[PDB]
Amino acid sequence: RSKKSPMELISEVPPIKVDGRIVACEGDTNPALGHPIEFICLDLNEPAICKYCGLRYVQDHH
Amino acid sequence: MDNQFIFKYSWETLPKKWVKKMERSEHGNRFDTNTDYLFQLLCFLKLHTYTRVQVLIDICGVDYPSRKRRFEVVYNLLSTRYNSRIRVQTSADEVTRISSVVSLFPSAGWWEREVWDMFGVSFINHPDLRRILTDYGFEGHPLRKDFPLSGYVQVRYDDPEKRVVSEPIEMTQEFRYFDFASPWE
Amino acid sequence: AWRGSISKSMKELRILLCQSSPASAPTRTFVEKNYKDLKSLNPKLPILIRECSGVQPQMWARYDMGVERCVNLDGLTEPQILKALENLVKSGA
Amino acid sequence: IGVPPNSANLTEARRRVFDFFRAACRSIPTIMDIYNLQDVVAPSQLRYAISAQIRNNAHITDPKVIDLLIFKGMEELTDIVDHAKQRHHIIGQYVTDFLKNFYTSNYF
Amino acid sequence: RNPVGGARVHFSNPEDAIEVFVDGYAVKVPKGFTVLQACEVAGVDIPRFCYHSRLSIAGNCRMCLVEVEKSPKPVASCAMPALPGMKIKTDTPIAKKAREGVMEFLLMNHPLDCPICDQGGECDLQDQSMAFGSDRGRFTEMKRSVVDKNLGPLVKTVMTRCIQCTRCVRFASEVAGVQDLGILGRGSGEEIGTYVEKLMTSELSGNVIDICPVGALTSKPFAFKARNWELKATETIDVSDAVGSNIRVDSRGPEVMRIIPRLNEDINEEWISDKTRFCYDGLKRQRLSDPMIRDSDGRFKAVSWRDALAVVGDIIHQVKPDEIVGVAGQLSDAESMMVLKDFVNRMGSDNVWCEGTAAGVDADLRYSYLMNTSISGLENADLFLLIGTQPRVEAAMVNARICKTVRASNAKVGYVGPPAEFNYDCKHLGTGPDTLKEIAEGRHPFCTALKNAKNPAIIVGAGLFNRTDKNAILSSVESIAQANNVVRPDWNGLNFLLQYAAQAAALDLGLIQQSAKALESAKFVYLMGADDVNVDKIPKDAFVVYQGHHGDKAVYRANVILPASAFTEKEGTYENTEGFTQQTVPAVPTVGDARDDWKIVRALSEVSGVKLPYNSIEGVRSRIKSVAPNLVHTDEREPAAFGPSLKPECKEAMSTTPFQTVVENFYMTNSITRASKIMAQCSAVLLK
Amino acid sequence: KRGEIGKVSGIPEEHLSRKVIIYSPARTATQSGSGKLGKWKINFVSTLKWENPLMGWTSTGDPYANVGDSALAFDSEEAAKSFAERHGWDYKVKKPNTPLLKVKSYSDNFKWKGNPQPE
Ligand SMILES: CCCCCCCCCCCC(=O)SCCNC(=O)CCNC(=O)[C@H](O)C(C)(C)COP(=O)(O)O
Ligand code: SF4
Ligand code: SF4
Ligand code: FES
Ligand SMILES: [Zn+2]
Repeated sequence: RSKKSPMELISEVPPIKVDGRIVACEGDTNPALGHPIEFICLDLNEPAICKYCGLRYVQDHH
Repeated sequence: MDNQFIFKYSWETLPKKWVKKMERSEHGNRFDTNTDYLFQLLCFLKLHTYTRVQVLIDICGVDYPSRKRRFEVVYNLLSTRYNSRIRVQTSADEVTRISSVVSLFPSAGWWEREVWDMFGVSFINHPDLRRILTDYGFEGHPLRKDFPLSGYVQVRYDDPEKRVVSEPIEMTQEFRYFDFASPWE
Repeated sequence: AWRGSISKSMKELRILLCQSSPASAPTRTFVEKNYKDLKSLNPKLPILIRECSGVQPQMWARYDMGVERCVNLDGLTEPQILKALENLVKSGA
Repeated sequence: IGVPPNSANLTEARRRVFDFFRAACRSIPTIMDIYNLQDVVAPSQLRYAISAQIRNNAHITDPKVIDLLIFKGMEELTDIVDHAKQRHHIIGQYVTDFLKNFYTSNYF
Repeated sequence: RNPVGGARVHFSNPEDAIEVFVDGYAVKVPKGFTVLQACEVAGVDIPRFCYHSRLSIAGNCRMCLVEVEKSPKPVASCAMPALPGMKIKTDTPIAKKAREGVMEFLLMNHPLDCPICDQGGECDLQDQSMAFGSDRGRFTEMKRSVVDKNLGPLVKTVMTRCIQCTRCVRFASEVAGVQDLGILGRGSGEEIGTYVEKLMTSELSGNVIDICPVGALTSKPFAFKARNWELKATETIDVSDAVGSNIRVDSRGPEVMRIIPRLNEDINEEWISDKTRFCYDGLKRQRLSDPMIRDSDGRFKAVSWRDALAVVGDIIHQVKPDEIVGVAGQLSDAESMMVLKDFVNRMGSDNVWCEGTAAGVDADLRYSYLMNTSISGLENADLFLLIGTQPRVEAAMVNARICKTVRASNAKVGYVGPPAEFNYDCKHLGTGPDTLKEIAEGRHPFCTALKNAKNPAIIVGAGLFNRTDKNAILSSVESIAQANNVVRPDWNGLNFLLQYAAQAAALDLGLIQQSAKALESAKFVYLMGADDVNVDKIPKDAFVVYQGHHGDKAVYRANVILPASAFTEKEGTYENTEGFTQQTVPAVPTVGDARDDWKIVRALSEVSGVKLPYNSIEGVRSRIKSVAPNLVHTDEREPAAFGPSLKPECKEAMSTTPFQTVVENFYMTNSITRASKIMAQCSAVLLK
Repeated sequence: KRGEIGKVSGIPEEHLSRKVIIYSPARTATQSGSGKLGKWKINFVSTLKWENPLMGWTSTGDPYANVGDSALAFDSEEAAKSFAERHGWDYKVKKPNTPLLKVKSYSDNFKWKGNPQPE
């Protein structure tokens, strides 16, 4: 499919569940083939969006 | 011969009035002389027994649009016998004519012609001094800091007259100059 | 007499004078003591004073159609400046 | 032959101007019959054109500037003599207002 | 050596000049001048992160460390005061390893978001890291992170990339005058924020964008639009207000990307207002590009310049020699106003004035409408008597000087007028001219405070000139000035504050309204950028011709419309409140088929059948020399010549109505900001 | 005045009458370093830059679009003035604005703030 631009296609990916105050996002599973690592403090109840990938991380606890 | 040996001997042997400015470093021995003593200095360096500079590498030219003597022609020389490299440079001007060295090194004719082509520095008693690199009818000297990179005129084919014609330049996309220079330097 | 009948003769009387005033000092002495008395009896008349340190002492006037009749007062005296204003007003009428 | 050294005084500059103009004239028929143009332009008006071009720089005072201008003149003349300049380049090269500028563009 | 950056050292005491050895080269500096400044004098540039020359000195970030021979520990050069006979050492292994050690700590917790940082190409952190830093990098463990909290529609914040240099906090506490930003927490993990939902609601609140070194605080309208290297820097002035702050327009092609303040120690002092900074958006919004003709049915149809000019020149002949009123605009260089004045005068009419409070202003002696005290000279004042001016919304960069003087010298302010919010403690004496009459009498302690205070300043706003008793109020304030002796040969206290860029130059050229009955019975109205003058006063049958670059309200009721050029693509001169004349540079090309104001007016004049002596921009400037010669001298700080004793008596009673504000929305004053998208949404949540 | 070098430069004659501005660019506000100061440049006003109606590229027809920025930098005001005078351009020098160093002390943060007198 190609009618879905990345704008409305990245929003359909459910937010990641992770424990802890911060999470490290690297993009690809291989660090060298992803983006520079991006530690994000996911303390707000809204999911924290990685600035490079656009992936959203939310805190499972609390 | 050793680089410092050329320094000492040449500075001692040379007439004192010829060399205005002279420099010693690992980059290269430099003799900055006046515009009128250049021919005599080159002749001395060509014929002297200890300093036998037989081949002229090239005649350079640097434009400094911030000093009275705007241009600076650089003569790179090489002594094949003694395995040394000396560099002689002088200062020029838009209208000042500097003596040629074609009599000493016949290969310098094309370099002098291209220096005249690029910087507009005339050479005294140079046989057949004319533009060598730029096209026919070219206006302006491209290597000056004043000359725009894209030039002043274009080239295209015009159908009403079955020939290739010239117009003032009309760039489809301007040259984007990126200013990367930063402080703390 | 003539002082009152200036508004109906011209408009926008300009006077220029230097700050240091090597030669504008007579003009400054004229304008300082002959402005309040003039404007008091001459209401609704713009008498502009522009200094621009480093300028010659002109004296301009604009009539009904915008014609302009500058009078140079570089080397005049205060009574002579007043008479220059005289002949400037009368030329307008 | 080689490039002349320089001109110390303005008399030598005027002499060089006259020599350049004379040489350009002695070279006027060869450029008339090498570009294959006989009736389109008479040789007379090219003389007036050259005279006007020379008189254009009448306000120059420095002898060195005069010398370099004359050298450029010989360079252009020699380029024209050879079959190197493009066809009919020479004839094209050698031949209120406020409202007019306002109606066209802001940069006049 | 020469001082770095051309900095000028002012020796207020020639006798006191301690001599120090910065690196073996002895230099002389006065008392004070902390070790950093001594090195600045001697041409040595020292790294700095927390030290701003405009704010209070703080000692954190430990980056400007140097070595002093008589010091065990490396000293903070930005804080340690100079002492006579110091042997400072900058290029020393101690003073170097200090810098790499400190910057390693700075970079150990910095995020790796350089490619997406809006300050990538001009970040002090990376530019100094390349020079004064170690390339290896040792930290390997997990970094920290801070969540981003929204504040303001025009300040995009990413507090992850924030070195705690507290520069923004000091700026907000000292220069801005509103205390909303602070540092919260303790130890590794301290945050900086408002701690609540509030946003930075300040007039000069956008200066935190530049003052913050790292990309923690960046402008939201300029989010990811362009990089610094692909921006042509043009140095112009501002026309949004009458302060004339120096700016630096940055453009990528035919559009303006951002406006950056330019240093000017006498006008704005490295700061600019938000209205000045974010008005660049309006220059690409709805603009007039082609001449238009009003149709029979009310439709607008674009025509050539010849057609519209022919129509205007035909209609202008039909009217009387009078009733040819022409109104200039608040955004109009001096040349254009002069050309308009000459054109109208040669038509036999003299109904020309300036847009906004020019009904009867004398404009007569150059001090009755000028800021006689220099803007930089307000720092020597010991008392301010703000009279109906409210100089927080009319002149944003004069309130900065007032607050700087109040907080530094601890002066007193006696604001009189409508209720307002101030960045500083102000004593509201009253709301109307009755308070002025009381001040001339002394029925309050403020009269004694003013009498016992030397070097006092009386600032009178331009709003008072709209009142019918302009002469009575001016006479009252002049009597207050004379009785209290605020004007002296060595110090001129009384000064007036204008509100429009094209107002001081308009009054200098001598174009003043003579009759209050104009714009009522006058048919031919030449609206030259006057976008806010009440159009209801113009009669229905007038044939109003509008000349402007933005059309908001006058465009609807306008007949034939001539598009104009904004201030970013012209060259003409603008004047300051203090009489400073400065020019503008054509940064970007004109949009559409538009010409300069003066060119259009001269073309209309030539079409109408009258000839002017000038046909080029140089000719107009020569003409100006005969009407207001000070407008052709750019770099001249000419003071006022005459005192206020030349004014005739005004015996009429003053009034009974209290003062009224002139500007309601600070973010919508001119057509440029009124048509801007960023300014509109800024004036929605930041109003209160 | 004295456009002889301009005459012999060979550049199109119509470009010899251009008005130019000579100034020293000021330090940028976004940075605190002063390593880009003291150098003078000639500013040809290359205002006209339209947009290519195929891809949005910025076209130009002014030969001096970026000469004064990419190259042609002078170490002093006198050199730039002499250069513009030699090439016969109607220059207009703009003097730069320099910061004024003032006595600033750390102790000024902590003032007695007077005496709590009744007011
Ligand atoms: C087909 C043609 C081939 C060649 C084409 C070349 C066309 C351009 C020719 C070269 C253009 C130049 O500027 S090269 C020659 C430039 N030389 C000068 O301009 C001299 C300055 N003028 C004077 O000395 C006197 O005024 C003078 C007018 C001579 C007499 O007037 P008087 O005696 O009262 O003094
Ligand atoms: S603030 Fe500077 S160092 Fe930090 S990410 Fe942005 S450009 Fe890089
Ligand atoms: S937000 Fe900016 S100015 Fe404030 S402390 Fe952080 S880096 Fe410094
Ligand atoms: S810059 Fe001086 S300690 Fe931070
Ligand atoms: Zn990611």
